[PDB]
Amino acid sequence: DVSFRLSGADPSSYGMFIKDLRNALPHTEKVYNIPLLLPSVSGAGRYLLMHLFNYDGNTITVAVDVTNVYIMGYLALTTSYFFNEPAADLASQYVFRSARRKITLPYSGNYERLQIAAGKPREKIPIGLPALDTAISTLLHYDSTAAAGALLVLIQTTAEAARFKYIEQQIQERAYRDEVPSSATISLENSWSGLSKQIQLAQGNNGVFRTPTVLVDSKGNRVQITNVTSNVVTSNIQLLLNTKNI
Ligand SMILES: Nc1ccn([C@@H]2O[C@H](COP(=O)(O)OP(=O)(O)O)[C@@H](O)[C@H]2O)c(=O)n1
Ligand SMILES: *[C@@H]1O[C@H](CO)[C@@H](O)[C@H](O)[C@H]1NC(C)=O
Repeated sequence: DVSFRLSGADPSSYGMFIKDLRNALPHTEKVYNIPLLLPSVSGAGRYLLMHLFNYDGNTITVAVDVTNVYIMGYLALTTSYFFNEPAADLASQYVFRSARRKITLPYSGNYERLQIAAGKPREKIPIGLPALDTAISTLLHYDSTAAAGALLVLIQTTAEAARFKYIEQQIQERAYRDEVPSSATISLENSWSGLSKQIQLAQGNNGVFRTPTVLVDSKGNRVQITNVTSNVVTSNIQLLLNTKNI
């Protein structure tokens, strides 16, 4: 398991968390020096438990699918909650079985559905360490509309930061003041699958992508990534979704 406490948190302790989260995900190969997540993992070992504590010391445990860094659900006191999707229903066979009751949330976990439920796109939802503390707090008691927003924060500040050093840095810069994500951050989130695929297809193609990936950069300019020499590949991306899952 991995843990993160908001009480006393700073950029360093957050970076240690995100490093622990990355290191907890299994891999047997690197591709261009980036860990390649596994095609599949059977049974319970498929799910990492993240223990998150708000500033007051209250806690939820979040279940994460180690093949794709997808959050499946969470435990808050004696109630478990899972996304309304088959992968989460499967996860509920393995994690938090000791919950006194299990609630299926009224949406799946993908960004489009969560934004619909929350009533706003994630361009408009501030993220940061304060936002994470609020998210955890919200998730402690069921409210499905409030939870959608909370989960959009939680996904970005855990999984998406594990995937991209740039995103991890963006949260660090919001350690004490929330701010909506940069467009670059949004772009990288949306491109993770595509990037992961193209980096893998590059291996038998002399480091060249079969299909260019369009990102937004730090300055809000849209740019094409065509090969493994790009800083998105050498510096930024930390985890690859296996092509078998794409
Ligand atoms: N059950 C789920 C589903 C998605 N997600 C997250 O949402 C991201 C986007 O999934 P997607 O590409 O299907 O989202 P949409 O923009 O298509 O709605 C994933 O890469 C995960 O970071 C999650 O944490 N748990
Ligand atoms: C490869 O990417 C680098 C870095 O972005 C770029 O300057 C170069 O023009 C690209 N070359 C090819 C052959 O795709």
